[PDB]
Amino acid sequence: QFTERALTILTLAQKLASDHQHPQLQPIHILAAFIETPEDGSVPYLQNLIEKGRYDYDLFKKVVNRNLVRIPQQQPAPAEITPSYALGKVLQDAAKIQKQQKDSFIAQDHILFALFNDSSIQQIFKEAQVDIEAIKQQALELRGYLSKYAIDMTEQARQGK
Amino acid sequence: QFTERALTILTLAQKLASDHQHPQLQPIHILAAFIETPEDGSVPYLQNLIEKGRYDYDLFKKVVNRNLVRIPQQQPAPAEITPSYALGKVLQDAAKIQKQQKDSFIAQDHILFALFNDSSIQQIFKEAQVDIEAIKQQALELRGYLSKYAIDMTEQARQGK
Amino acid sequence: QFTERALTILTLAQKLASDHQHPQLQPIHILAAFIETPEDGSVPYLQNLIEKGRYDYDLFKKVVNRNLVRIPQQQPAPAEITPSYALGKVLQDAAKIQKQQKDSFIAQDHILFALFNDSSIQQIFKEAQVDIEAIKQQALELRGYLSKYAIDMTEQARQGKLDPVIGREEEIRSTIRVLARRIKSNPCLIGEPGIGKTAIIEGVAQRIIDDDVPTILQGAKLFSLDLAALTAGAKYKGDFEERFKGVLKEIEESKTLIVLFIDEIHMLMGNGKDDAANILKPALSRGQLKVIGATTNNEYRSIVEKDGAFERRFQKIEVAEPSVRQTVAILRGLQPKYEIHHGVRILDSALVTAAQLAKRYLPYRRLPDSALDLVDISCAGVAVARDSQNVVDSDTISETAARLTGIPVKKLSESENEKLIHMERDLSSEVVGQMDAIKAVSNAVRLSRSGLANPRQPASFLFLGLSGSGKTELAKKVAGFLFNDEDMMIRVDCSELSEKYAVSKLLGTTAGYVGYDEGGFLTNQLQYKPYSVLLFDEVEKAHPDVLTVMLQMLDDGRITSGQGKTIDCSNCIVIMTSNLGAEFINSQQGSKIQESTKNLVMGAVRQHFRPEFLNRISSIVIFNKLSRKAIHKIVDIRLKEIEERFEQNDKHYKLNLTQEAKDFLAKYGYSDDMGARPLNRLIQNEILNKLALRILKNEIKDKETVNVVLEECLEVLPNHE
Ligand SMILES: Nc1ncnc2c1ncn2[C@@H]1O[C@H](COP(=O)(O)OP(=O)(O)OP(O)(O)=S)[C@@H](O)[C@H]1O
Repeated sequence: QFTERALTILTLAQKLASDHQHPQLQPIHILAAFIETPEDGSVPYLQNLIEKGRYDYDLFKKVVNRNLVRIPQQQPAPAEITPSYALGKVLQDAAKIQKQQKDSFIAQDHILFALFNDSSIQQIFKEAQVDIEAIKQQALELRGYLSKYAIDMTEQARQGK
Repeated sequence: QFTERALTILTLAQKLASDHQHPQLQPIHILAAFIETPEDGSVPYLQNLIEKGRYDYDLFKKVVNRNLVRIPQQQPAPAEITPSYALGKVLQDAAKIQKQQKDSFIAQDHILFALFNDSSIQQIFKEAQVDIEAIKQQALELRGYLSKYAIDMTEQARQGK
Repeated sequence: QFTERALTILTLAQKLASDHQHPQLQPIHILAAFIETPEDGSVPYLQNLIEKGRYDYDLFKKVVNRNLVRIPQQQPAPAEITPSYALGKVLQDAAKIQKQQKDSFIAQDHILFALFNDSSIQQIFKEAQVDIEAIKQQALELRGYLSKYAIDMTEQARQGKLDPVIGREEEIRSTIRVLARRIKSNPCLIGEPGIGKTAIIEGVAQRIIDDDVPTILQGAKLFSLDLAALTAGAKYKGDFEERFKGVLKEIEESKTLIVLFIDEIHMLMGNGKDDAANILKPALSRGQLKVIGATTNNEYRSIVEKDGAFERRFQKIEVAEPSVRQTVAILRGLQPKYEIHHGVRILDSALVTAAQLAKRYLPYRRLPDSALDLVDISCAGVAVARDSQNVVDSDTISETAARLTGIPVKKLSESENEKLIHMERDLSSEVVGQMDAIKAVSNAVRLSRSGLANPRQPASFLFLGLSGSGKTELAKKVAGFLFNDEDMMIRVDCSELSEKYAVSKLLGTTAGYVGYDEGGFLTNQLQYKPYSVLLFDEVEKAHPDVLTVMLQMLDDGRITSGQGKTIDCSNCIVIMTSNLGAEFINSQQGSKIQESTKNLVMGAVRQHFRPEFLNRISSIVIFNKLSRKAIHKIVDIRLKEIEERFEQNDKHYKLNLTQEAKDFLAKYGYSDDMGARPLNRLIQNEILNKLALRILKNEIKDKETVNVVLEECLEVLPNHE
């Protein structure tokens, strides 16, 4: 199954479908799940594959928002019907990745990868997260962050203070 | 009657009617009052119910600014003039909300709901405030920390007691 | 590149082709390797990726046997011509699989996979899909297991991560004797932290690495168990058993002599027991499940008290610290590691002295580590300083230790000068006469500095004489010169006594009773400050129970505490005082200390002060009477210091005291029966009182004079403006 890091993202994605009162969860809600809040350790958004891949993650968030506002309905009672076949495929793909990696659980790293395989921006010069090969180049730096638990005294010193 | 926050906003709204030399205070000025300035601490604008809901705070602002331009600018004698019947209604509705919410002073938040209900930015490039579900959820999620753990002695002092 | 298992399967493919007289090697021959043996344990044949996956192993068995029969019999010379591109590709794909799987060696499963991925039944007689996912599932559930539970010390040792240890051969053999038991498979190392318990476990690993192990254990491997998988790896209530029980069962059989070990076995008692991993283990103790633990003696005590069960399985193995010489032997074994670690040379004498240094100055640390710290610290010291060298024995070590442990005593001076050559002068400059007290101070320190003073005893002197003669002042001035800081002195009012004093003195409160602040004044301060000057304010009036206790510091410097530990003083100078001699000082028979008279005093002191104390004390010191000649120096000394201590020089004096003022003091504040103390009364009663008034009246703007009246008076700068 999924571990807590992946479940957080997945939970957020479903929550976002309900935050937008939409009947189904779409790839866009997951991309929105990737970019929730400005918490650095979030590989899906800030200390990410995107910056390392030389992309602007806030610009990407603008892309995501531009797509979120295009959701055809926000009707209350119709909301929360399904996770969608579209994401059935993605989550199934995540399982395929687990097999490829011999991994007993799906991490945010895997769920990112799986969506990325099925993600898109309908843009030629996509401002999207860097394509899959780079995703692997940087995702593979993970497993095989401290700022969540500590203050970087050295950095504060670099900044005076 | 009004909270310090509501008073700040209404002071600003009335101020804006005189700053832009408008014939009357309108819902637009209150929206503009909420957009005091893009301060990081700007609860009704940068951290608001729309940005965390459906639409970009920067674009919302630009619409409001266009509306401030569209409302005619006049000489100091015709400038400002009145709070307007429009807001007599919005603010009284905000008062109704206070009763619904069991709160003795008018919250700027209640003004946001009453205000938003009257307004409607129906651009194809909609900036119309995300409707009530997103607005209310985000409103309910405002702060919700220190007061669960403390007595605000300084407000108490303002309220006597 | 390959595991032994992978090499076996490939090798069998090749040799089976030779045995079956077959030309070029085909996928068929690797499949032949897969079905080479009836053993079910052979994953390639019965407990298969096929059989437990999707298809009947017999389907595959017959594919291969049919094909082996089908391939015609060749001359033995070509029977195995080449792997060609066919097996080349399978082996290369097995390597691609390693890359995908992040596996450091080719597994027999990678060969099973790669072959299966390429292969297809060549004939209509049998059909089966290459069910890649089924074969991966079954491969993943087998063999790979300890990387999820415990750290493989033995292989890491094969990889050079082991630190070889020496001098513990019996202790290592003891673990072997216990591990060699048939029923009671569980040893535990018990001792002081820093004693070498982990080191012994690694010693066992060394024994394993060199294959110096009895058959029962000959194939053994060591794995570090606990805290991670046993605690961090837990979210659910059954997680104390999930993974844990799993690994216990995974290691019971076949996979060589797996021995797990616990470095921090203290946890395994359970917080209130409740089988927090702790009971399941011993519950299964009737067989296999060989584990060696490690705990300190007090942790042992605690896990015993908090459990009562693991102890029936675990053998208590006592670990003693090595002697200094033995410690040096390990230091020598470790020396090149340190030279390499830091890039510095180390002298054998560095090691020798480090060990004896530690025994002398590091009572709270065990020799193995203490000596090593002196070495590794010194080396690190140099490594940092290396921007400039090598480690030089006592030179580097004495300095290094003093910097961290305190005790500058061992550094030796850049010039001994004021540092105990001219010290008698310097002491006589601060205080007047009483040269023997001065000599005692210097000698105390000189013997300490030279490493000559009997190491078991702090310098200790009792100072007899009339109060006001400078007995406290001396002690304070000693601290002055000792630390270049007169406030570093420790001073206790030893006269504040009755029997109800435990904790106020070094004895401390006793654990088990209210209050856990113990001997703060002495015990805590002594623990913190390795040396000082300890002044006892009139031992003459101290209760004898305390004096008897103080004796223990006085000599045989060991010090106990109610905490259950000791302090053990060494380098603190102790100073005891008494005025008994005042009964003889007041004879006024010369400024010098008289023979017989001084003996009557010391005799009487023994009568009124346990001689047992005085039979250990370095010496009794007697003060000179402060004759006017002494006063003629003292007054200047005191007026100077007194002035210097007056805040800031916004005023102060020009001090035209001359002999006239000096004599007035020598004729008016000079009480023969109260030392120089009454001169200070005179000075404040006259000089400061008038001064304060002139200051108060704002009659002084800056500086001031002393003008003899015939008494003394001061001048007016502004006229009461
Ligand atoms: N007999 C020995 N052979 C080799 N190294 C040793 C030996 N004794 C001590 N050491 C050193 O001591 C250090 C580790 O000391 P250990 O005695 O295992 O620590 P420990 O005392 O096991 O830790 P505790 O008390 O169980 S937390 C290593 O850095 C070794 O170099």
